[PDB]
Amino acid sequence: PDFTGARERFLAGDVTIVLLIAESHDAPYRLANPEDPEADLSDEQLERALAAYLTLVETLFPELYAEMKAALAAAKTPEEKIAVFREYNARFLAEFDALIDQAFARLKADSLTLKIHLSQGKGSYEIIFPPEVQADPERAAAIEALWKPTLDQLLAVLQEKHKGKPATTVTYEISAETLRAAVAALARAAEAALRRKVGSLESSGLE
Amino acid sequence: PDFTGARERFLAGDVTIVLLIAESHDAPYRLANPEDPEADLSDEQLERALAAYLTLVETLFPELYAEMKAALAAAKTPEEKIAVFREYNARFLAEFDALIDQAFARLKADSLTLKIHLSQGKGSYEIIFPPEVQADPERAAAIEALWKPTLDQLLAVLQEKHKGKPATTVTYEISAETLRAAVAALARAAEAALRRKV
Repeated sequence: PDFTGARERFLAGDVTIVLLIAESHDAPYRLANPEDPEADLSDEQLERALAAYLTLVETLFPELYAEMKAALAAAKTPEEKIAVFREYNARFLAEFDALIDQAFARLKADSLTLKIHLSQGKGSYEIIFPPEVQADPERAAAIEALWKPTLDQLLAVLQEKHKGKPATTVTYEISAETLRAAVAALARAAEAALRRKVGSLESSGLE
Repeated sequence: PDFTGARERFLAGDVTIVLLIAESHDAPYRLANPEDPEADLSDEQLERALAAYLTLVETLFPELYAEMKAALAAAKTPEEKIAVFREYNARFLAEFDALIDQAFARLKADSLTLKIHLSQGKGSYEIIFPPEVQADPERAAAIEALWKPTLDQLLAVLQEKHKGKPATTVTYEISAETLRAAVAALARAAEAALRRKV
């Protein structure tokens, strides 16, 4: 997958860039209790969410991520490193509050539904617009154009994930709220993965 | 008023989230006799308090909030409704006590002052630091960075509230003391509203 220009696509309304990173990592984000991710995910799933989260924060907050990477190098105790991480995690969540609202204001559509269809051969995608965008085909075209490169990358990723499997239909309900909820979930899981690594004989990491 | 990760940010020190909820409901919280909130507010402000309070419990303790919503629904006599409320209210006040302790452990500043300045046009804010953190520009910048997003939303809310008004300056005294007292004020007012409603 390719992430050149992710932030600008995201700001312009390509909120779906987010999904790509998650799926390019097979991360969990739509949890039953996205307040105890530790309660439901194996070491592998937690690490996978951690991977997707770290890629995403590098992509949306490169200066912030750079800053945290610096402090993290400076720290020496694994305790100092987890505390550094938690400190910048809250920063990331705040900045994301700003970026989400900006993106959706540019979309001029409060919610969309994205359906990915996977079968034996090539899949398809279907963007379900609300009545305000049903009544405005110009925007509808703009949204479709904006998402198309990343949406195609996403279909490829999902199809390689379901090789030789029965016909599956994924529905993503895309709104400001849901994007915020997913990012909070990956963040919780990322910290959980980190705490597990530090308490162990894997107390070393650079992720 | 919608966040990502409000709990995590609050634990990291973003106590200003609390103020946000309050103002975005125009809830009353610095009361004269905060032992008889019924005595000092009409039905409408008490309702604003109950609204803002429930927002707070859902935002910082979503699991607590769900548990209590279920229990309160299951109760059928209004007396039992008040009782479910009092129980989960004491649980919430405890959980918040712990939340405040960690928040301020990350702040490392035993009290702060926040000034919101509103004018004909756009406002500003100024965080008055205590002297040890005034002498600590790294701590200062970090607190300001973490708080800034919430501060911007709050300024927006206040600016819409003081539209077309003469230059006004709001000051918030922010400490574990003051936060605990405000949320307790909300709890008693919320119960008063509930006692009315059921």
